[PDB]
Amino acid sequence: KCPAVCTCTKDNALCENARSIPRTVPPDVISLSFVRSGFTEISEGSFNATPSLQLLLFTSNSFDVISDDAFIGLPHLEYLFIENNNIKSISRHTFRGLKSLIHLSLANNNLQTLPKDIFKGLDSLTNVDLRGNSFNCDCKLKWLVEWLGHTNATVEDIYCEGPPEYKKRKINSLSSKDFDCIITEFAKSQDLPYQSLSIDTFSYLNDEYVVIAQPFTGKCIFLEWDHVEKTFRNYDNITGTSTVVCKPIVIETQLYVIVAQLFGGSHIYKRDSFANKFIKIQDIEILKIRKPNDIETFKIENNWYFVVADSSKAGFTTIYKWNGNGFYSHQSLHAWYRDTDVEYLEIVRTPQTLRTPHLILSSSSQRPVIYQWNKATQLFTNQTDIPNMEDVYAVKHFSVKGDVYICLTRFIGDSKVMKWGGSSFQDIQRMPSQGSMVFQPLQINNYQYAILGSDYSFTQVYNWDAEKAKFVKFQELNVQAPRSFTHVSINKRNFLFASSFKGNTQIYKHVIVDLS
Amino acid sequence: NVEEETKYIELMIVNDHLMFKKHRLSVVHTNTYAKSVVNMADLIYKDQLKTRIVLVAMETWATDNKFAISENPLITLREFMKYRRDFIKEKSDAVHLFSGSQFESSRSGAAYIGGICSLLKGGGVNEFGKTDLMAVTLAQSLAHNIGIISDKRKLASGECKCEDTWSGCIMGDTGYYLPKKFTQCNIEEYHDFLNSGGGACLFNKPSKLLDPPECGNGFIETGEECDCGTPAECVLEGAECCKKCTLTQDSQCSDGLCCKKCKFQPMGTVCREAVNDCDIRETCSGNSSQCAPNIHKMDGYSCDGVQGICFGGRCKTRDRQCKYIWGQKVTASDKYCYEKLNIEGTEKGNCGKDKDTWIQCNKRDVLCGYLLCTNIGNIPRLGELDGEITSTLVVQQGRTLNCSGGHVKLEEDVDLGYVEDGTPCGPQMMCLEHRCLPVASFNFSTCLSSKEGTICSGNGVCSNELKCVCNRHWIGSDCNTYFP
Ligand SMILES: *[C@@H]1O[C@H](CO)[C@@H](O)[C@H](O)[C@H]1NC(C)=O
Ligand SMILES: *[C@@H]1O[C@H](CO)[C@@H](O)[C@H](O)[C@H]1NC(C)=O
Ligand SMILES: *[C@@H]1O[C@H](CO)[C@@H](O)[C@H](O)[C@H]1NC(C)=O
Ligand SMILES: *[C@@H]1O[C@H](CO)[C@@H](O)[C@H](O)[C@H]1NC(C)=O
Ligand SMILES: *[C@@H]1O[C@H](CO)[C@@H](O)[C@H](O)[C@H]1NC(C)=O
Ligand SMILES: *[C@@H]1O[C@H](CO)[C@@H](O)[C@H](O)[C@H]1NC(C)=O
Ligand SMILES: [Ca+2]
Ligand SMILES: [Ca+2]
Ligand SMILES: [Ca+2]
Ligand SMILES: [Ca+2]
Repeated sequence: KCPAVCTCTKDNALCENARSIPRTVPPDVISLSFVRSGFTEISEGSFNATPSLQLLLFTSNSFDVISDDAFIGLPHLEYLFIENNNIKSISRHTFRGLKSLIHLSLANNNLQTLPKDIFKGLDSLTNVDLRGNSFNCDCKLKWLVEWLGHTNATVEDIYCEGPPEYKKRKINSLSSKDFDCIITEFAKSQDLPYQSLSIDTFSYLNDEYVVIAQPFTGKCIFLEWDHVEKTFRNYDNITGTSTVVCKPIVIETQLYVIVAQLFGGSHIYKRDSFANKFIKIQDIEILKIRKPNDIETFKIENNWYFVVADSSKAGFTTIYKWNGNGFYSHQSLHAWYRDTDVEYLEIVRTPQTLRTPHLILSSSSQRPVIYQWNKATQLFTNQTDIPNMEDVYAVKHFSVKGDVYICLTRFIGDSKVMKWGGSSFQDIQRMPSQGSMVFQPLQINNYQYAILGSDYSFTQVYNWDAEKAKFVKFQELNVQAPRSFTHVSINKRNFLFASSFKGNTQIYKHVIVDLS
Repeated sequence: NVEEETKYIELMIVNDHLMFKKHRLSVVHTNTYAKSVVNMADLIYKDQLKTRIVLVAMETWATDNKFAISENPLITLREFMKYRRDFIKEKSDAVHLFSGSQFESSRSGAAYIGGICSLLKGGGVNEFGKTDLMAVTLAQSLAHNIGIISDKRKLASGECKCEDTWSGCIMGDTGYYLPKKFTQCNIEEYHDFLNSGGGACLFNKPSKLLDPPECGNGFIETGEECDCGTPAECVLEGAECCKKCTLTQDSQCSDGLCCKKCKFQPMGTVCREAVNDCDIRETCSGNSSQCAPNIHKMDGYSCDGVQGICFGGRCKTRDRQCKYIWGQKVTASDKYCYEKLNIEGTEKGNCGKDKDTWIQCNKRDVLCGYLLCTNIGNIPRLGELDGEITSTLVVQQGRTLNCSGGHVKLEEDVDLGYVEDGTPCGPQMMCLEHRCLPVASFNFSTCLSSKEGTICSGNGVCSNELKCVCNRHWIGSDCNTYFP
């Protein structure tokens, strides 16, 4: 029955001075105790063929590592005590496989660390005792701070023994602050030989593609993910002359690409599903649209629209509604001005608690104008202009929490962010730059960035500081003549596309070095 | 050759009150801004048209506008030229207005076509923009003054096309990307304007400039004995003559049309030959390095033989008017077509228009009525066609003659398609107000002549200055003294 190396009882057993766990236990034995055993390590997948255990304990042993799934084969296990040993590290999934565990004690073995979510998989837990360990409080203990507040199980208080700046401090008392475990970087991945004016992304049949407008070949370039090597490859082209903006619009699982050209341009294309080739559908009126500088896509109350900015005095900036078979003229705006950019944003306008669709378009040598959507007349009215800001090339918007901000691009002088107040934009941050043709906010994995491009100088990447409530200098990219910046998201992968007017286009990887 | 010669546009800029406010009511900021705009426009004209834009004077209004400014650029142009006629006394080839207001119109400016060096038509109107945009706006307005037109007919044909696809040419619609280059057809139109007798003034070289005088700029200024220009330009001509704008003691002639080997060309040497029937050959004074002021025959001289009369150095005929509006393939209709169609007073021909009424052309005055051209295309060269072209055929002496016309409007106030004033309907008769009137009626001034029944005694020709230009071997006030 019981091996003579270890003391036993009818319903109980106590083992001491053994280098290996006995292979066989009598069927009625339940609880097992190992004291000062010569174990080098726990056996991988140990405690097989001993299902009856309701309790187990180890004391005063020497364990360098406790392997994953060491406790599998114990469906009836409830109390687990591992304490008063010397242990350096244990694996995360060691406790995995026991959902019946009730009480657990890691106390007083002088553990300096624990792997994240070691306690995942035990949903029956009530009491846990970590006391007595020397706990270095760092990124490795951040998950444990998250776990202390979210667990219903009672846990006696434990203290930080390190780093010495935090000493005898309760791990329970810590909060989301006082932790910086994450930094971010943009590293160059691919270099595209062609120069580009604009880059855009779209999702067709749950597949995220990229459209790049190359001005000097007139081509509208399409890039698709390739799993075998680097994902970006060129799958298709649309041919045009002097293509400026290429805007894909997917409507009810049907792809439309609006491409603006400077030579007899402004054509609307659709993707034919069977042939999987782009087919010219409509031609935008050449008298209304002449020198388009921009295209903005937006959807309001289950209706799709797009608007083209005309920088010619003769042409008019025009919004095009979708009747379901195609795009047709809806409203002309800002007659006899030179329109460089159009921007759509939904902002709360006091008194209204609801957000309302708005337009912001930038006229050359003029102040930016804001249009409020009127639901009753289905038109933009109440033209209002951003005060004390002139020669704005473009306006882009981002939101932090509930508030919304805008990045205004001024080619000369300061380009500055502004926050939407009740009736107005208040000045927030002022950064001067030379030759800035783009100021682009980007949000990647809840990280707000602002990239400020420059021709004569370096492109300056900024990060949003929640505590400072302003953008902070972050990184400096080198790109020849940035006209645009686009965030591309593959599955769990993220990229940054940087257009270059006078040079080759840049593709940057989004790299996160992170610990817990 | 007139095309080879360098042409100089003396330009005066008038800044309205809104332009002054845009510059924060600073005289230095306004003057430096305008100077920058004119300098860039000068770069374009120097590169393309072999023409230099010189700023002779500038008038800025610190107080409120003298005349009410208008949203319509054509209306503002009329008021501005009205003001500049009655008020501005400064000498300039062209007077352009910089307006802080933005005109509501397809145009960013308005300028009279071929109006250069007219006191009434010599001006232009330009809306406020950035320095580069203002330079292009000034370039296209001055282009209209020097006779550069859109020429819609050849554009629709495709023969005339700006070969820059990304950015247009100057005369086209201006987007965010600005044009620096003129079309070749624009060049040909400018040269045709020069060859027809337009812009004679442009050949005068500016003596005084608004900017403080600098040596080596190519223009002589008070206190400057000579200017040969840039050292390379100096090496080409006038290197030995002129150094540091100081005449070398040996040689008082540095660089000029009448200047050769650093010595004055003898009197009577011909610097520039006449470009047409109306032009008069200029000759070297012998007292000046520059050639004599460009002059032309006085109004009323016969051009193209019998068919035409000279006005402003330019020949006015119905044929040239037809070829102007409807293109070079057109020719003037036969006189019978005028005679039969105009007397009818219908849409097909008339002496004029009244509200809800058509004016029957009087029997006496016909060739002064509705303009009829043999072969007419659908699209006019300039202006916009109103209505549809009118076509009527008449047969005289067993041969059918096709005679057509159209209503073409440059602006709402002035309507083309009617015979221009001054056309010779009949011998000693000029077309005026759709009527043939004896030349004596308006009493053209003539140059002095000793002999009766001759001009300038018969030894000379009358000029734009009303002075006799004598034939070789004849000299005098009246050209009546024999001096071989
Ligand atoms: C865990 O907490 C939730 C509320 O946060 C409560 O509804 C639930 O009953 C608790 N479960 C246990 C086992 O205490
Ligand atoms: C797409 O266009 C690029 C040049 O912009 C060209 O090199 C490439 O071959 C094209 N791909 C096609 C036509 O599939
Ligand atoms: C703005 O729109 C409101 C209706 O939404 C109207 O009553 C008001 O007169 C408008 N204001 C201007 C300046 O057009
Ligand atoms: C030649 O010109 C000078 C001034 O340029 C003048 O003083 C002189 O009298 C002239 N000689 C003539 C006209 O014979
Ligand atoms: C006569 O004029 C009409 C204008 O409508 C034109 O269509 C036709 O060709 C002309 N016939 C000629 C020039 O013989
Ligand atoms: C025209 O002027 C001349 C003098 O130059 C005069 O004799 C004649 O009467 C004038 N004619 C008219 C109609 O006034
Ligand atoms: Ca946009
Ligand atoms: Ca002149
Ligand atoms: Ca000089
Ligand atoms: Ca002459």
